[PDB]
Amino acid sequence: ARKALIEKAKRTPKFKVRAYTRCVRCGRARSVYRFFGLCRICLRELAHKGQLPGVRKASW
Amino acid sequence: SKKSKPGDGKFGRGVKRG
Amino acid sequence: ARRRRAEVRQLQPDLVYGDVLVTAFINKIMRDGKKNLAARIFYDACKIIQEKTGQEPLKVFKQAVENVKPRMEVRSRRVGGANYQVPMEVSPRRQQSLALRWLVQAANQRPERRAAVRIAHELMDAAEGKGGAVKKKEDVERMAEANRAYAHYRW
Amino acid sequence: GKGDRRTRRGKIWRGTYGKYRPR
Amino acid sequence: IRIKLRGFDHKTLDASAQKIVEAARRSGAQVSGPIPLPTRVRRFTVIRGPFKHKDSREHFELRTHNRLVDIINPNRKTIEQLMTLDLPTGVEIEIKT
Amino acid sequence: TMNITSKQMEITPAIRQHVADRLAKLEKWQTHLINPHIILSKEPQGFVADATINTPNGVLVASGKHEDMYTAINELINKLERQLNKLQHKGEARRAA
Amino acid sequence: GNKIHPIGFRLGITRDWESRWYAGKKQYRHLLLEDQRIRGLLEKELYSAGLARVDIERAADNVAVTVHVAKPGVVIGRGGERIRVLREELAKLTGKNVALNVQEVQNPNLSAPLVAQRVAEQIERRFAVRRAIKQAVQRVMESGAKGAKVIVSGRIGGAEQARTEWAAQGRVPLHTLRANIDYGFALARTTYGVLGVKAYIFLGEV
Amino acid sequence: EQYYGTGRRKEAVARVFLRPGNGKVTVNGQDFNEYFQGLVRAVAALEPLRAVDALGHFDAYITVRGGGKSGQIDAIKLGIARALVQYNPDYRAKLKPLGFLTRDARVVERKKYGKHKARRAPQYSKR
Amino acid sequence: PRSLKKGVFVDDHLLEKVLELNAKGEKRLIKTWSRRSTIVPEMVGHTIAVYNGKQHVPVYITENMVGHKLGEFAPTRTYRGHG
RNA sequence: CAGGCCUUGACAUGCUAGGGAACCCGGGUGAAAGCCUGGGGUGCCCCGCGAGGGGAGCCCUAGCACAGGUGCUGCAUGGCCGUCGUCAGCUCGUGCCGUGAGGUGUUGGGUUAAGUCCCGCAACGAGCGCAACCCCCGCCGUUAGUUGCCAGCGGUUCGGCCGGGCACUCUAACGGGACUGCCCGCGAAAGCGGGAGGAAGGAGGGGACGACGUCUGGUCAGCAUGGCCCUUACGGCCUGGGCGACACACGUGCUACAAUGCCCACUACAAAGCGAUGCCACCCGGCAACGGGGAGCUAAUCGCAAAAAGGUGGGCCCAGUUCGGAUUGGGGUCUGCAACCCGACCCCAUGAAGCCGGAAUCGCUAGUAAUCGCGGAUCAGCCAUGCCGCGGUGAAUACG
Ligand SMILES: [Mg+2]
Ligand SMILES: [Mg+2]
Ligand SMILES: [Mg+2]
Ligand SMILES: [Mg+2]
Ligand SMILES: [Mg+2]
Ligand SMILES: [Mg+2]
Ligand SMILES: [Mg+2]
Ligand SMILES: [Mg+2]
Ligand SMILES: [Mg+2]
Ligand SMILES: [Mg+2]
Ligand SMILES: [Mg+2]
Ligand SMILES: [Mg+2]
Ligand SMILES: [Mg+2]
Ligand SMILES: [Mg+2]
Ligand SMILES: [Mg+2]
Ligand SMILES: [Mg+2]
Ligand SMILES: [Mg+2]
Ligand SMILES: [Mg+2]
Ligand SMILES: [Mg+2]
Ligand SMILES: [Mg+2]
Ligand SMILES: [Mg+2]
Ligand SMILES: [Mg+2]
Ligand SMILES: [Mg+2]
Ligand SMILES: [Mg+2]
Ligand SMILES: [Mg+2]
Ligand SMILES: [Mg+2]
Ligand SMILES: [Mg+2]
Ligand SMILES: [Mg+2]
Ligand SMILES: [Mg+2]
Ligand SMILES: [Mg+2]
Ligand SMILES: [Mg+2]
Ligand SMILES: [Mg+2]
Ligand SMILES: [Mg+2]
Ligand SMILES: [Mg+2]
Ligand SMILES: [Mg+2]
Ligand SMILES: [Mg+2]
Ligand SMILES: [Mg+2]
Ligand SMILES: [Mg+2]
Ligand SMILES: [Mg+2]
Ligand SMILES: [Mg+2]
Ligand SMILES: [Mg+2]
Ligand SMILES: [Mg+2]
Ligand SMILES: [Mg+2]
Ligand SMILES: [Mg+2]
Ligand SMILES: [Mg+2]
Ligand SMILES: [Mg+2]
Ligand SMILES: [Mg+2]
Ligand SMILES: [Mg+2]
Ligand SMILES: [Mg+2]
Ligand SMILES: [Mg+2]
Ligand SMILES: [Mg+2]
Ligand SMILES: [Mg+2]
Ligand SMILES: [Mg+2]
Ligand SMILES: [Mg+2]
Ligand SMILES: [Mg+2]
Ligand SMILES: [Mg+2]
Ligand SMILES: [Mg+2]
Ligand SMILES: [Mg+2]
Ligand SMILES: [Mg+2]
Ligand SMILES: [Zn+2]
Repeated sequence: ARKALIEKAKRTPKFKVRAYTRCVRCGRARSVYRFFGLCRICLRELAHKGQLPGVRKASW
Repeated sequence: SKKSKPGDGKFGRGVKRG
Repeated sequence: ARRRRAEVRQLQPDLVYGDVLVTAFINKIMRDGKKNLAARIFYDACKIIQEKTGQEPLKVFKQAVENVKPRMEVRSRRVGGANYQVPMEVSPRRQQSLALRWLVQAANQRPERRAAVRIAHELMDAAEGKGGAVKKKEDVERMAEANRAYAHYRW
Repeated sequence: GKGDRRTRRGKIWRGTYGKYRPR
Repeated sequence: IRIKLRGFDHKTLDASAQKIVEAARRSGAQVSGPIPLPTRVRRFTVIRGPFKHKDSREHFELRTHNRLVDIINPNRKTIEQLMTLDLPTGVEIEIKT
Repeated sequence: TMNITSKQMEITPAIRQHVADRLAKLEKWQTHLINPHIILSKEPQGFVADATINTPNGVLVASGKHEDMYTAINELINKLERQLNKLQHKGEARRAA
Repeated sequence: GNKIHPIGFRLGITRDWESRWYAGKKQYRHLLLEDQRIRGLLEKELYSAGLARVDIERAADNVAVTVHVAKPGVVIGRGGERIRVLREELAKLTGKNVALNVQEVQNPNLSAPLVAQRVAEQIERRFAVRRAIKQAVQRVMESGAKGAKVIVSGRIGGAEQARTEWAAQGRVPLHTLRANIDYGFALARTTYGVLGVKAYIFLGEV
Repeated sequence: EQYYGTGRRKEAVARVFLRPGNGKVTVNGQDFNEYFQGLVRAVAALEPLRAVDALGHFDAYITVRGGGKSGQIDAIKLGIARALVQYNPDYRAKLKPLGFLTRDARVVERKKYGKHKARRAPQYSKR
Repeated sequence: PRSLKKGVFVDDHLLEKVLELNAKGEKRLIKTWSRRSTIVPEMVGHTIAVYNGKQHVPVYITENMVGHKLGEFAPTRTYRGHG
């Protein structure tokens, strides 16, 4: 079970509750950030590529 | 004889069914 | 640790007797960084020890500390197939810490309910020579004399 | 008391309010 | 005559508060110098790897710096020369009054 | 008490109890076998019998491997014995001078 | 496995975001999903061109896609033919002013990802990995880089025992931030699995 | 007529205004002794001017914002120490040997991933 | 539990089925998957076959069991101890 | 997992045939899914003042390709990560030595956090590592002065409120600044001890950064990917159930066993963040969770907000207790389609074990440990006592 569920996530559901984030990039149902539409892996992947605008490795 | 784990005695086949 | 001697921290004096040693002792009363309580207990002790004994608290506190400072302690040191209790001198840095520790420690073994009372009382006895804190100094000191036999294993 | 829902201490801990910690 | 700048780059956020506070500084009269509003850091903390290894992360942040600049004496000689100015890509401008 | 993990594999309460019987040999040394944890696994060319066991004198870590799972358990017991015996008499070794 | 991605390491120091634009919490993802999808068609298409970096700018429902390549003529098309044919399918997806441009890659052998892509196809074509590796490092050096390292990991030559081959001439100081280190990756698919080519080019510090 | 030093402790920042007076001292719109009631750490706030017998020669209108009482107390102590040096720079002696002029940078250390605190590591069972 | 303001919850598809059973005169056996349903006094004295994941458990409903939901009487976990 | 279903299929690129495009409203059964069924109008380029006639923007139906698989193999792989380990190391080039493995260099003496540097040497160099360049904090200057600030003057409803000003705090960008630079002393030197100045002194504190490599480490269930396998099923949809089971055992935690404490009332001081079906000021209703109203804020403006430990005062009086808050009963609240399994919260009642913990064993060297709160992501809600942060108070000890 994956593609049937990357699709089933997209569709408007019988009830609003069933709405759930998936990663637009890889499809991950877990650790999905609202702000990027991305999961933490993809977040890290694109961020290291610099394709997340203004997203920089923080160090304090 | 089918999906993942634990095996069902057939090569590379667990006891989960669809 | 391994590279060099530790540096003994310096402690700013307490703002009620200007004593470096009262600070050290107030720290030893402090649980959970709650120094304000800790100072309150020590000073409130001084309140009491002034009452029940018309002497200057500081005089009695410092006197109690002298009577709890161990001059010798045993320290284990396995030679061959036995751990020998070796009699060794106590550096005054350590004599301080032990007497400070043992004062609090023995104090909080006393039965009276309020902490500042227990400090006030253990300080009154260690100044006079009674008290579980003095006992610990004596018990530690009989040990080192007992094992004087092994003084030559001193390092 | 941080485990006792019926103190202000426990409601600070749960992070809720009520009779024993109002607002 | 407010001008309120946002942007993930401060080298450009400061760059264009400059050029704004140089346009109205030219076309007259007064402008209240570019003030740096406190930044709004949206961090992300991610298990550095794909599978387990919970105890190692990598910190990512997203600064949205903020500059506020004032056109004090408006003077529509400004207004027009501003209507055509050069803001680089990662900057957004909130003009009010 | 004793824990047995059958990793990515399925054993029986008989096999679990066999492990306890074999592990029991370590009891000859008359020392506390604290939370002894035996892992079993099956690689392409043999079973692996892992064991991590702490005693009042240090930890026992060892790994046996063999085509026969029962033999691998023994090779594991052997390694653990030799370590546990070393824990018990390494101290005697420097009694003079 | 350890080493930090040396582009993400220098973002905002020796390198700059491949996609530059503010956007607010309400919009960011949707805009980024474009930049993803935009890089989709483009990296899919302009591959044969020799894609090496894909900038994306935005300002107000319009987007400006810089494209730096070794074959500018491949994207530009027949005198304007493809570069047209793309802005269309782009502004179809963009649904907006999909401004497109093309950038010359002065020396290709000095942009990591190109060297990487080359070694990738060079092994997909079944050439000796080690030789192909040492050559790539050579060409980047002839092109006057201050150092170069290229790294092939996988079933090299189809060997069952996956392996990591690499050559490195000159300096490649990856702990150094002022080091301008161009890194790029390319993923060689073969009949026996994927290999992974990493390329490092040290173009000089600042 | 009136003297100032910036006093900054942990997150405490204190604006001290030495002004010659009878001795009065106000901290954020209420007199010191009433703002540090029951804080025995307090007297250290005024300590720089005891090492220059300036005890009741001055007043101090002090505001303070940030951190906590005893931070703000050390922020204070630094300020009035700072302020006394613009009043009279010959004052470094009997301030600097008593380390009053220097500001400790001891900040809360950062929390680090993989720990329970800054340095407090999580407990494990090696066996 | 559920808010008092909001109404008591029956699935309004099992309830259709039980009302006609009142009207036309009960009883047939009512197979349902509506665990989440409150038992309501219209149900008293019926017998409903409650699905639990594996099987439809007859429950005779009675006055004393009308507060409770229909799952509270067809258990899901099969268990007879350890030994 | 059970049960009811679907068979070009939830999804792609197709090719051909029946309709029509497109789409929106349902109706029947049904738990839902599905299955059956009822309504209505396709633009353009076309012969159209006309039936009729397409071709295609898209619809469905039969087909055939193919799809789909979080099915197996991390012992075929890429990627990324853990680990040794921020450890001081790993090597190369040429020369030299050795028949050869290999050695030398990289060892040695001194020094350093460091293969850090000095000196010596059949070596002389070089690379990856170390360091530095980057970020945070500490001092200072510049540039800025609102939504931030209030030193002085004016008013002031008594609230920086307004006028006023950017001094100060700040805020956020740019600089400066520390270099063993100077003095003493020892040193061949490199450095080492001490001193002055100074916010800071010998890497200022913290971070980011992890060499060749090791663990046939980790991950085919994030993703990618070779190969193996499934094809009305190992694919897919739904309803329910499960992932929350409970004779046991292990790990990690929370809260405790109390008076340095517990309770109540009143009263202080943070920082970092988040916040347009979002944060909610304030008023009212209810003991309350909350509900009803209802202002403000696209937010240095308004809000979450109160920080808590602390401080003042009062209560308890050493009791399994005014410790502890588990368990159970009853009653509510909100989210949500729905809280039986299986949510959180509030209130009334219940008020467990626990009197400081065996063998064993963990952490921490300073603004640390301890202790106290505050925020955030994920998220409707929440099982978070977790995680990542943030500041508050703030130790002990290091012979070796
Ligand atoms: Mg997939
Ligand atoms: Mg949800
Ligand atoms: Mg999600
Ligand atoms: Mg299935
Ligand atoms: Mg103690
Ligand atoms: Mg004692
Ligand atoms: Mg005696
Ligand atoms: Mg209680
Ligand atoms: Mg953890
Ligand atoms: Mg077990
Ligand atoms: Mg298993
Ligand atoms: Mg088993
Ligand atoms: Mg196999
Ligand atoms: Mg085999
Ligand atoms: Mg092992
Ligand atoms: Mg044997
Ligand atoms: Mg041995
Ligand atoms: Mg600051
Ligand atoms: Mg007072
Ligand atoms: Mg802290
Ligand atoms: Mg662990
Ligand atoms: Mg592997
Ligand atoms: Mg595995
Ligand atoms: Mg691998
Ligand atoms: Mg050689
Ligand atoms: Mg030889
Ligand atoms: Mg030779
Ligand atoms: Mg050699
Ligand atoms: Mg070496
Ligand atoms: Mg060597
Ligand atoms: Mg040496
Ligand atoms: Mg080091
Ligand atoms: Mg070196
Ligand atoms: Mg040498
Ligand atoms: Mg200024
Ligand atoms: Mg030094
Ligand atoms: Mg470094
Ligand atoms: Mg393996
Ligand atoms: Mg996969
Ligand atoms: Mg595969
Ligand atoms: Mg084949
Ligand atoms: Mg389902
Ligand atoms: Mg689970
Ligand atoms: Mg058992
Ligand atoms: Mg816990
Ligand atoms: Mg605890
Ligand atoms: Mg939230
Ligand atoms: Mg008791
Ligand atoms: Mg009781
Ligand atoms: Mg009992
Ligand atoms: Mg009680
Ligand atoms: Mg109940
Ligand atoms: Mg529930
Ligand atoms: Mg305790
Ligand atoms: Mg204990
Ligand atoms: Mg012990
Ligand atoms: Mg506590
Ligand atoms: Mg928290
Ligand atoms: Mg939440
Ligand atoms: Zn993802």
